[PDB]
Amino acid sequence: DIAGLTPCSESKAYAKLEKKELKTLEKRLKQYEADSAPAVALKATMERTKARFANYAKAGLLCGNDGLPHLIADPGLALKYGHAGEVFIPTFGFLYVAGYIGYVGRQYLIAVKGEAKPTDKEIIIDVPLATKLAWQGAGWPLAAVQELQRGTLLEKEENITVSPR
Amino acid sequence: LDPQIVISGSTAAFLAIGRFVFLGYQRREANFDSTVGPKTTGATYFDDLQKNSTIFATNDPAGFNIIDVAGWGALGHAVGFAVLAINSLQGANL
Amino acid sequence: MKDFTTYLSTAPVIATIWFTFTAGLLIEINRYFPDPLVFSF
Amino acid sequence: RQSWLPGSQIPAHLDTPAAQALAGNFGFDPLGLGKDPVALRWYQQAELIHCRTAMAGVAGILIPGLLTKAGALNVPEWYDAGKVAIENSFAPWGSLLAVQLFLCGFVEAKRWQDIRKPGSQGEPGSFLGFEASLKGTSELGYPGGPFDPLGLSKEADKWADWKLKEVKNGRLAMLAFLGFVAQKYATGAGPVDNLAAHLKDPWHVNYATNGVSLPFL
Amino acid sequence: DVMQAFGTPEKQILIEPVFAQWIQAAHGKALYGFDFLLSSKTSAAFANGQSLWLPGWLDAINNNQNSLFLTIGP
Amino acid sequence: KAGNWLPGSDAPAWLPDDLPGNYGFDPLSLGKEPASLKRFTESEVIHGRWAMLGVAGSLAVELLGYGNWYDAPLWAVNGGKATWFGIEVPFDLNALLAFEFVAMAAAEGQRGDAGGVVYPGGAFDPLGFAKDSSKSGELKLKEIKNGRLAMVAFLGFVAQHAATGKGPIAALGEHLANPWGANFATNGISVPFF
Amino acid sequence: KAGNWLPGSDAPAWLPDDLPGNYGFDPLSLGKEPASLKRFTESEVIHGRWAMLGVAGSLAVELLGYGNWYDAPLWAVNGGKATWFGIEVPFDLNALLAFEFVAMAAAEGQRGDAGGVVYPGGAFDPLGFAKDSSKSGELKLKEIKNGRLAMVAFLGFVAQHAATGKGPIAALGEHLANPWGANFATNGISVPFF
Amino acid sequence: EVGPKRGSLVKILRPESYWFNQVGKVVSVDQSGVRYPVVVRFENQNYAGVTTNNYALDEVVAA
Amino acid sequence: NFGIGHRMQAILEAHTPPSGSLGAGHKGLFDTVNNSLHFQLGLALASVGTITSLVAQHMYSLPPYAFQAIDFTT
Ligand code: CLA
Ligand code: CLA
Ligand SMILES: CC(/C=C/C=C(C)/C=C/[C@@]12O[C@]1(C)C[C@@H](O)CC2(C)C)=C\C=C\C=C(C)\C=C\C=C(C)\C=C\[C@@]12O[C@]1(C)C[C@@H](O)CC2(C)C
Ligand SMILES: CC(/C=C/C=C(C)/C=C/[C@@]12O[C@]1(C)C[C@@H](O)CC2(C)C)=C\C=C\C=C(C)\C=C\C=C(C)\C=C\[C@@]12O[C@]1(C)C[C@@H](O)CC2(C)C
Ligand SMILES: CC(/C=C/C=C(C)/C=C/[C@@]12O[C@]1(C)C[C@@H](O)CC2(C)C)=C\C=C\C=C(C)\C=C\C=C(C)\C=C\[C@@]12O[C@]1(C)C[C@@H](O)CC2(C)C
Ligand SMILES: CC1=C(/C=C/C(C)=C/C=C/C(C)=C/C=C/C=C(C)/C=C/C=C(C)/C=C/C2=C(C)CCCC2(C)C)C(C)(C)CCC1
Ligand SMILES: CC1=C(/C=C/C(C)=C/C=C/C(C)=C/C=C/C=C(C)/C=C/C=C(C)/C=C/C2=C(C)CCCC2(C)C)C(C)(C)CCC1
Ligand SMILES: CCCCCCCCCCCCO[C@H]1O[C@H](CO)[C@@H](O[C@H]2O[C@H](CO)[C@@H](O)[C@H](O)[C@H]2O)[C@H](O)[C@H]1O
Repeated sequence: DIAGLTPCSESKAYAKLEKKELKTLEKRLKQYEADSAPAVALKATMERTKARFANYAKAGLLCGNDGLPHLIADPGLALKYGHAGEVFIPTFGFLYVAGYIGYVGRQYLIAVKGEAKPTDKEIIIDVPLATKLAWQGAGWPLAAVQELQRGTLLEKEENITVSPR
Repeated sequence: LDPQIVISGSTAAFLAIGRFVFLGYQRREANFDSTVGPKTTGATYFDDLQKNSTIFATNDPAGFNIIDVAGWGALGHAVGFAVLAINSLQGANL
Repeated sequence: MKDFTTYLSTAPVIATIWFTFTAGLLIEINRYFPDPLVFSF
Repeated sequence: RQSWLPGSQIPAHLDTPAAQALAGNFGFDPLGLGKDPVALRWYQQAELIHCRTAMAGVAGILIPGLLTKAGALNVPEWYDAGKVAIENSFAPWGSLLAVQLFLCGFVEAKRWQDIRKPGSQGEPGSFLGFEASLKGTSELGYPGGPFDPLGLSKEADKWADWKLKEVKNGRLAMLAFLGFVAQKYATGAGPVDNLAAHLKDPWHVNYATNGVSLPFL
Repeated sequence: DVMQAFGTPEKQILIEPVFAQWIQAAHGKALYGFDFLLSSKTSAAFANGQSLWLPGWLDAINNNQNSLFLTIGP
Repeated sequence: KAGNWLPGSDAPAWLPDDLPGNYGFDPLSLGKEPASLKRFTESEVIHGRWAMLGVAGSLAVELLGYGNWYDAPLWAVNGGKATWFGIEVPFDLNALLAFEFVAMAAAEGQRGDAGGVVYPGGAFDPLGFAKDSSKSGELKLKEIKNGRLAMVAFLGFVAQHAATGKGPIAALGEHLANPWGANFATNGISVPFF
Repeated sequence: KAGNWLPGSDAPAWLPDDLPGNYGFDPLSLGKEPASLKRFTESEVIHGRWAMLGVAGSLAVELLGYGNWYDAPLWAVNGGKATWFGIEVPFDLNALLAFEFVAMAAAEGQRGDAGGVVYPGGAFDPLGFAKDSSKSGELKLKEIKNGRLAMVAFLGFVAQHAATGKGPIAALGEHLANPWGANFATNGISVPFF
Repeated sequence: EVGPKRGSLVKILRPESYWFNQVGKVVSVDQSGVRYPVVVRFENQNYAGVTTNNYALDEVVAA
Repeated sequence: NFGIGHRMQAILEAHTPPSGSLGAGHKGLFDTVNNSLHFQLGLALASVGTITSLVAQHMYSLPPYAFQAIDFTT
C-alpha cells in the first residue's frame, strides 16, 4: 500500500504468473521420460522458479496489476515500509564498489606518475603495485574523505584550459 | 458596499502614499541618468520617438505631474477593484 | 621468464584475466544465489 | 618492535615518533588508513572513543549477564533489554533518544572543538568557571581533570602502561561487541549462554557447526 | 528484455515512479493513496479550492479516460 | 564582543566587537561584506523588535483568555466581529487591511528614507535610556538578545502549532502535565522514525 | 589553612591558607584557576547558606508536626490551601510562584550586579559580628563548615527519601529503633545485591 | 642572464598553447634579443605529436 | 518618454550579488543582449520552443477545443 501496489504474497496475478511459468516448464517436461538429462534439467528449473517466486514474495516486494515486483527507489518510503533492500541498500552497496574501483585506479595512476615512463606502466600493468592498492582500497571512503579534507584530492588551477577560459 | 467609496478611498490612499510617502524614493530610483545614459543621441525622427519630447511640468511643489497621478491612481483603481471583486463572491479562502 | 610475466602484465592479458575473474565470480554468485532481485539475506 | 605480524613490513607512518607514542601501536595498518598524520590523530581519537564506549557497553552486557546466570540479577539479554526497560520506563524511547542526543551532542561537540583546537574549551568565560578544568592534558583523548578523580594519570611511570591497558581492553571489547552481534544473529541465544554451550561441547558447538558462518561446511 | 526473453518477467527492474506519482497525488489523483495536498480531503489546499476550480479539476483528474495526469508506472 | 557561541572557535574577522550581540556566529559568512552586514544588522533588530511584540501578543492573548495567536484571525473568515480585550471593533477585514497597508507604508517609508537607522533616539526614546554610552551599549545588547530569544520563540510557536495544533500556553501545560509523553519527540511530526 | 582532609596529603598550591574552610580538598583541581576559584568560593557559601536554611526548614516542618519536606509541595497538586505553621495562606501555586520569581529575581540581581560579594556587611550584619578580624575569620570558618554539613545533610535527605520514602526524622527514628536492620545497607536501593 | 636555467621546470602562460598551465623542462634560452627564446620540452606531446615549443619570457613562469 | 518606469540597464547592473559569487553579475549584459541579434534570437527561440512544448503537453492533457480528445488522430 505505497502507490496502489499490493504485496506479491497477496496478489493473484503473481500466483497466476508462477503457475503459468510452471505450466510451460511441465508441458516441456511431459515430452521426456522419468529421469532423463532434460527431465533433470527441467525439474531443476521448476524448483528454481518456485524458489524464486517464494523468495520474492518473502522479501516483501510489492506487485502491480500484472503481478510483477515493483521496486521503491525513494528513501523514506523504502525505509518506512521495509523496502530498503530494493534500491536503497544496493545503492550504497554499489557506490562502495564503484568508489573502490575508482580509488584503486586513481592510486595506481598517482603511483606510476613518478616513474620515468608512466605510459608504459599503463599498457604493462605493475601487477604487484596494482594488487597492493586493490587490497588496501577497501577503506576507500575514509581515505577519500581524508584526502578531500586536506585539499589534496583536487588539483588547483594547474589544469589546462582553452583560450576563452 | 459603495463602490464609489471603495475606489475613491483606494485611489486617494495610493495617491497620498505616492505624494507623501514614496515620492522621494521614486525620485531617487527613477534618476537613472548615470552610467545609464540617454537612449539616443541622434537627430532622426525615430531617435526622437525615444527622447522625452514633452517634460510634464507641474506647479505641484513636490513634482507630482499627470504621470505620477496616472500611475498611483491606476494602482489605486486596481486595488479598489480587487477589493470589490473579492467581496463580490461574498467571501475569501483564508 | 621475466619477459613472459611482463607479457602477462600487458593491458589486454590483464584485462582478460581480470574480467574472466569478475565474470566467474558473478556467475558463481548467481549459481549459488540464483535470481537476486533484492537484498534480503 | 612488538608487531602484529612479526615478519611484516610495518608501514612507515606507524614507525614515526608521532605514531609510536600512540598506545597499542603494533604496526597494524594494512589498508593505510592512517598514512595522513591528521587522519591518524582523528582515528586515534575515534579508536579511543569506540574502545571506551565498547568497554562500558560490553561490561554492561556480560557482567549483568554473568550475574543473572549466577542469580544475583534478573537483567534480560542485551538484545531484549531495550524493550523491557522501555516498558517499565517513564518515557517513550523517542523522547529518551532526543534528550540523549541533546546531552550527548553537547559534550561531544565540546570534545569535537577540543580535537579541532586542543585546549580550547578552557577559554575563560565560556562555562561558569568549569571551563578551567576543560583544557584537557598534553595528550589528546586523555582529558583528565574531572574525568580523572583518583589521579592515576599523574604518575609518568604507569602512564604508558595505563594507556596500553585501556586501548587493549578496548580493542578486545570492541571485538566482544561485534561477537555479541554475530552470535545473536547466528545462534539466537545470549553471549554467556553461547559460552556455556561451547564449554559443554566445544568440538560440536562452535561457529563451524552452526548453519550460518560456513554454509559450504 | 533478457528477462522477458528467458521467460521470467518477475525479475525485471520495475522502479515505481513514486516522485511523479506523489506529484500526481498532490494534484488530487487518489489512485496511489498518498493523500497529500488535493487528494487529502482535509488539507487547506483542498478546502480553499472547493468553492472554485477544484470540484471540476478533481472530477477530471480522477477520470482515467482522459489524458489529465495519466496513470504512470515503471 | 560578548560571548563566543562555540567555545574554542575564534571569531570571524568581519564581525566587529562593538556590534551589539556579537558572539562570532557567522558560519555561513553572510556578513563578510560590510554593506551586507549593515543591512543585516538593521534587519536583525527589526525582526527582533517585531518578534518581541509578536510573542508578547501571542502570550497575552492566551494568558488573558482570548484564544491563541493562530485562531485570532478566524473572525474575518468564519464570520466576523473582531474583538480586542473582548471589546468588539467596528472594522471588517477590508477596512483594517487597507488602513494597515496605509499606516505601515507611511511608517516604514519614513523609516526607509532614513537610510540605515536602527536606533532613532528622540521621538522613539522619550524616557531617555540610550544616549550612546555604557548603558546604551548594554541596553542594545539586552534588546538584541531578547529579540533573538523572541524570534526563536515565535518560530517555536509556529512549529509547535504546525506539529501539535495547540497554543503556546496550552503546549506548555501539556508539557508540564507530561514532560516525557508530551514533547517534540512524542508528536508524529518532528521526529518521523520515533 | 584549617585541617588537611587527608593526613599526609600536602595541600594544593592554588588554595590560599586565608580562604575560610581550606582543608586542601581539590583532588579534581577545579579551583586551580583564580577566577574559577573565586566564583567557586562565592557559590560554595551561597549553596551552603541556602542548604542551612533548607535543612533547618526540613527539620522544623517535621519536628513541629506539619509533615516532611517532600510532602509539603503536594498542596498545589492534590488539592490546595497551602499552610504555614498550620495557618492556611491565601495563595495558589501561580501567585506565589510568580511572586517568588519576581522577588528572587530582584534579590539575586542586586547580588549579581555586586560582582563577587559573599560577605556583605551592613544591612546583612546588623548585630555586628564580623568586621574582618580574628572573630570574622573564625566565624567565616564556622559558617562554611556548618554550610558544608548542611549541604551533605540535604543530599542525605534527598537520597534517604529516594531510597526509603521516609522523612529525615522518621528515618532517624527508624535507625534508632533498629540501627542494624534500618540503615542504607538494609534498603534494597543503596547497595545493589542483598 | 635572461630566462630560466637549461634544466629548470617552467609553467606555460600562453593560452593558445597546448601546454597552457602545464609544466615543461627548459632546453635552451636564446640570449639573443629574439621573440620566444625559451625552448621548453614537454613530456606529453600535443595534437600534432610535438613535444617541444618556443615560448617568450612573458609566457613562462618558474615551476 | 514619460519619466516613469525602469531602465533594463539599471536592473541588470544592480543585480550583482555580494560575495562575488557571479563576479560582476549582469554588468555589461544589457549592451551584449541589445547589440547582438543572435543573443536575442537564442533567447526567443529558447522561450518559444519551451512554450511550444508547453502547448503540446497541455493541449493533450487540457484539450481546449470542443470534441477534441475524441478526434484521436488530431
Ligand atoms: C545497469 C543496469 C543493470 C542493473 C542495475 C542490473 C541489475 C541486476 N541484474 Mg541485470 N542485466 C543488465 C543490466 C543491469 N542489471 C544487462 C545489460 C544485461 C544483459 C547483459 C543484464 C542481464 C541480467 C541477467 C541475465 C540477470 C541479471 C541479474 C541482475 C541482478 C543481479 C543480482 C546479483 O548478481 O547479485 C550479486 C550480489 C552481490 C552482493 C554482488 C556485489 C559485488 C561484490 C561481490 C560485493 C563486494 C563484497 C566484498 C566487499 C568483496 C570482498 C573482496 C572479494 C574479492 C572477496 C540485478 C537486479 C540477475 C537476476 O537475478 O536479476 C533479478 C540475472 O539472472 N541481469
Ligand atoms: C572477542 C573475543 C571473542 C570470544 C572470546 C568469542 C567466543 C566465542 N564465540 Mg564469538 N565472535 C567474535 C569474538 C569472540 N567470540 C567476533 C569478533 C565474531 C565476529 C566475526 C564472532 C562470531 C561468532 C559466531 C558467529 C559464533 C561465535 C561463537 C563463539 C563461541 C565458540 C567459538 C567459535 O565458534 O569461534 C568464534 C568465531 C570466530 C570467527 C573467531 C573470532 C574470534 C576473534 C578473532 C577474537 C578472539 C581471538 C583471540 C586471539 C583468542 C581468544 C581471546 C579470549 C581469551 C578473550 C565462543 C563462546 C559461536 C557460538 O555461539 O557457539 C556457541 C558462533 O556460532 N562467535
Ligand atoms: C562502540 C562499540 C560498542 C558499544 C556498545 C554499546 C554502547 C552497547 C550498548 C548496549 O549493550 C548495552 C550496554 C545494553 C543493551 O541492552 C543496550 C545496548 C545499547 C545495545 C563497539 C565498537 C566496535 C568496533 C569494532 C568491532 C571495530 C572494528 C574495527 C576493525 C576490526 C578495524 C580494522 C582495521 O581498521 C584497522 C584497525 C586498520 C586497517 O588498516 C585494517 C582494518 C582491518 C580495516
Ligand atoms: C526565527 C527567525 C530567524 C532566524 C534566523 C536564524 C536562525 C539565522 C541564522 C543564521 O543567519 C545567521 C544568524 C548567521 C549565519 O551565518 C548562520 C545562520 C544559521 C544561517 C526570525 C523570526 C522572526 C519573527 C518575527 C519578525 C515575528 C513577528 C511576529 C509577529 C508580528 C506576530 C504577530 C501575530 O502573533 C500576533 C501578535 C497575534 C496573531 O493573532 C497575529 C499574528 C500576526 C500572527
Ligand atoms: C551536596 C552539595 C554539593 C556537594 C559537592 C561536593 C561533594 C563537591 C565535591 C568536590 O568539588 C569539591 C569540593 C572539590 C573537587 O576537587 C572534588 C569534588 C569531589 C568534585 C550541595 C547541596 C546543596 C544544597 C542546597 C543548596 C539545598 C538547598 C535546599 C533548600 C533551599 C530546601 C528547600 C526545601 O526543603 C525546604 C526548606 C522545604 C520543602 O518543603 C521545600 C524545599 C524547597 C525542598
Ligand atoms: C486640486 C488639488 C487637490 C486635489 C486634487 C485631486 C482630487 C486630484 C485627483 C486625481 C485623481 C482622482 C486621479 C485619478 C486617476 C485614476 C486613474 C489613473 C485610473 C486608472 C484606471 C485603470 C488603470 C483601470 C484599470 C482596470 C480597468 C480598466 C478595469 C478593471 C481592471 C483594472 C482595475 C486593472 C488637493 C486638495 C490635494 C490640493 C492640491 C491640488
Ligand atoms: C547557448 C546560449 C544561448 C542560448 C541558450 C539556451 C537556449 C538556453 C535555454 C534554456 C532553457 C530552455 C531553460 C529552461 C528553463 C526552465 C525553467 C527555469 C523552469 C522553471 C520552473 C519553475 C520555477 C516552476 C515553478 C512551479 C512549478 C514547479 C510547477 C507549478 C508552478 C510553479 C510556478 C510553482 C543564449 C542565446 C542565451 C546566449 C548565450 C549562449
Ligand atoms: C511581511 C508583509 C509586508 C512586506 C513588506 C513590503 C515591503 C515592500 C517595499 C516597497 C517599498 C520599498 O521602499 C522602501 O524600501 C527601500 C529599501 O528596500 C527603501 O530604500 C532605502 O534604502 C536604499 C538602500 O540603498 C536607498 O534607496 C535609500 O537609502 C532608501 O530609499 C525605501 O526608502 C523604502 O521606502
